[PDB]
Amino acid sequence: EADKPLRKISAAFKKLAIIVNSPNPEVPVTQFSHACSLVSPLFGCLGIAFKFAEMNYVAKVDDLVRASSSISTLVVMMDKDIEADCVRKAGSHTRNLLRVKRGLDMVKVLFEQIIASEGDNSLKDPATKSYAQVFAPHHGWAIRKAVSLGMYALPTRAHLLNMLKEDEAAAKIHMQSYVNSSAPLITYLDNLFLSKQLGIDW
Ligand SMILES: CCCCCCCCCCCCC/C=C/[C@@H](O)[C@H](COP(=O)(O)O)NC(=O)CCCCCCCCCCC
Ligand SMILES: CCCCCCCCCCCCC/C=C/[C@@H](O)[C@H](COP(=O)(O)O)NC(=O)CCCCCCCCCCC
Repeated sequence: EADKPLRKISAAFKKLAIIVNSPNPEVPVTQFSHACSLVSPLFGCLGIAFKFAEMNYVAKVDDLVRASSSISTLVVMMDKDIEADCVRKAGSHTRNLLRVKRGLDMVKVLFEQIIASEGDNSLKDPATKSYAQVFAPHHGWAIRKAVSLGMYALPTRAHLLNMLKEDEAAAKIHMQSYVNSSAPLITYLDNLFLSKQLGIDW
């Protein structure tokens, strides 16, 4: 109890889904960055092959955590970056947010594909399909090929759930929860970008 990462995730993101759906939504950077850090333990359930993905995501979340001590909300964070004209500058808060947002969407589609792929001990199909939908349009060739290689170093479905410390029943519940919770959040984040004419495809 409390060594169950899927449950720390579902709880944290259900709070954010309430904030985002309520009127006049103000998403705190502390609260947002914390929930994003709760995804990081999902790496280290994967092989050593995905340590390049783990470092990149964690580094970006660390930045958002570091930003959370000076910046009030996510909106304020983006506004400050527009005003400093560094939105697309490498390592900026807003740019990291966009990549992190894709990371959340990646987890979402993966959970969706995993739940569907029940009766198959291979994570090859869910992982491949989900990466193709979320990250393939944004990653260069070398990154995409390195990823397809790392797909062979993936654990089995049973072993993933074992390391996540859940049986099939509980896992499918807390995964479906995140999928439900993250959807309005991803939409909210997408809209922050679109409503400010920043785009989301860069
Ligand atoms: C269980 C199935 C796992 C499928 C494989 C997971 C897919 C993650 C592959 C991402 C490779 C990260 C290397 C790419 C780095 C950069 O090119 C970009 C842009 O960075 P910038 O130049 O702006 O500094 N980084 C990203 O797009 C961040 C993506 C990391 C988020 C990964 C989420 C993994 C989802 C959960 C996996 C436990
Ligand atoms: C070390 C790996 C050895 C395998 C080499 C054989 C693989 C066949 C490569 C087929 C050609 C790849 C198609 C080219 C895609 C281009 O769009 C990209 C540039 O766009 P972006 O990456 O941003 O999507 N091509 C590249 O970035 C380089 C293509 C790699 C070609 C083989 C690399 C081997 C280099 C050997 C150097 C001594």
